[PDB]
Amino acid sequence: MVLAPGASIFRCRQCGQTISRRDWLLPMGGDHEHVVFNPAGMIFRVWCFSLAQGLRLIGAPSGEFSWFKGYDWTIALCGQCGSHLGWHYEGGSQPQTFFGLIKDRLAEGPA
Ligand SMILES: O=C1CC[C@H](N2C(=O)c3ccccc3C2=O)C(=O)N1
Ligand SMILES: [Zn+2]
Repeated sequence: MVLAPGASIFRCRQCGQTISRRDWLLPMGGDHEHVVFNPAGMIFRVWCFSLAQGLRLIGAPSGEFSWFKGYDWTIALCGQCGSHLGWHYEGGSQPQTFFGLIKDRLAEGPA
């Protein structure tokens, strides 16, 4: 508990949409940060969150190339501007669901 925290809320870097909160960071496999690459070779510093808002989840889930064993993913866009912010994971265990958001696509700031 601190007065006037500046590192409280994550917003979409491109538009400001409210997306998540530092309090909702989730240490999957012991770390909230997972460094991964996709089939196109892009490297992502993914932060895992229990909860997020302000996104639009696109399509139906897929297990293909999943970075997290037992989870299927859907692309998560900023619901306001369409920026690709990460993925929603579902279908797994403990937790059943979570979000993996691309750290450098978010801005962190006060509540
Ligand atoms: O857990 C995941 C999320 C989806 C992510 N992914 C991508 O970022 C991607 C880009 C191009 C073609 C196919 C994929 C893909 O499966 C990926 O590689 N693993
Ligand atoms: Zn946005």
